[PDB]
Amino acid sequence: MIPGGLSEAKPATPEIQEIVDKVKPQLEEKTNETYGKLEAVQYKTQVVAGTNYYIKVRAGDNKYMHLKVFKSLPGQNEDLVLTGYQVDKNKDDELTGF
Amino acid sequence: YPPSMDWRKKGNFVSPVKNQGSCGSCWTFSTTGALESAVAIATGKMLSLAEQQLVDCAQNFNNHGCQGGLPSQAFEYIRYNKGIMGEDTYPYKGQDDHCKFQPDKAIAFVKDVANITMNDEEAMVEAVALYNPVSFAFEVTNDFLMYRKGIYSSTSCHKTPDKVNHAVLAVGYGEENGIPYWIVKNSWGPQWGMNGYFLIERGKNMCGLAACASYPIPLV
Amino acid sequence: EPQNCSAT
Ligand SMILES: *[C@@H]1O[C@H](CO)[C@@H](O[C@@H]2O[C@H](CO)[C@@H](O[C@@H]3O[C@H](CO)[C@@H](O)[C@H](O)[C@@H]3O)[C@H](O)[C@H]2NC(C)=O)[C@H](O)[C@H]1NC(C)=O
Repeated sequence: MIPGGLSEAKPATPEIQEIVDKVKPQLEEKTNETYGKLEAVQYKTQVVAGTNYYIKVRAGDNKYMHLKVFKSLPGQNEDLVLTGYQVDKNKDDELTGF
Repeated sequence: YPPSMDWRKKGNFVSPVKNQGSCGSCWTFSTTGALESAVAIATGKMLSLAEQQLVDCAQNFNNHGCQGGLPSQAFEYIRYNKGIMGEDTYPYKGQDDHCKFQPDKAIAFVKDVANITMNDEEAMVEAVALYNPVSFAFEVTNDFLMYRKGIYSSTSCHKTPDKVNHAVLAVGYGEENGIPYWIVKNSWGPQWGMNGYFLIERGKNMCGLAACASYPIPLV
Repeated sequence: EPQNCSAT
């Protein structure tokens, strides 16, 4: 790890899914689509003046999406904002910054 | 070396706290701080250096814009690149842009880079007592994120190179209630912790506190 | 030598 890289990737955990579920509405307000169940599968983290989340969500069936959410510092208030997303992603696909 | 040491108190040697936003450019703030202090410590002229520059150009020194870096390598960047300009001419944007470096604009320079030996926390104290605020990178945790005051200890973090993930600036040291700590400047704004600053357990290499620390020697 | 923290 470099002082600001993304972490190595780890399996998705129950909180990641919370984040994706809390976030799903924003994907939709931006792509004006409606996704079935968006299952978190993998994620990476990155410390900034908060934390940036790089999650690999299975939102179709044999199709993967890559979301990027920013979780604020525990003192600056506010919630998880979907900062970006990458359409059409393979299951094996490395999660990267953006 | 005195038991205490506050670079901010000695004089006008520490530039305002500031944040890096959602951009992973903490290392650049780590970088800009060491160098603004030094020049201040040598010339008494207080200047703010553009972190954007390091974000847009310190590429050849193993840095990676908003995706990572390290003060030491960035320090080398400014030596070889002949300088760094301020903000008023290279403002903060928090995102990867393309290099707008303009030579005739550089207002701070670097002659040498003093890399504290690996895991040598003591040498870090030496450098801070006699020379200049030091830049280091520790291991942050959601744990650390809630910091509000006091000496931040930690049992969850490991020490080694790998999980080191957040450069900051050691600006002093001391001890309270028998616990020796490091006074540190963070790059998250005057709202978090002790107004951008946080105190951390000293003497045990807390969260890989001295795995890759260094300070600059300004050409002035 | 090159400080070990920087890679990527
Ligand atoms: C202190 O730590 C830094 C960070 O790793 C080390 O920086 C390295 O310094 C060398 C020169 O000492 C740099 O080499 C130069 O490369 C540039 C760019 O390609 C070129 O203009 C020169 O021809 C020269 O080869 C090297 O880039 C730099 N590496 C990084 C990642 O910054 C430095 O060596 C360390 N010092 C000690 C004593 O350990």
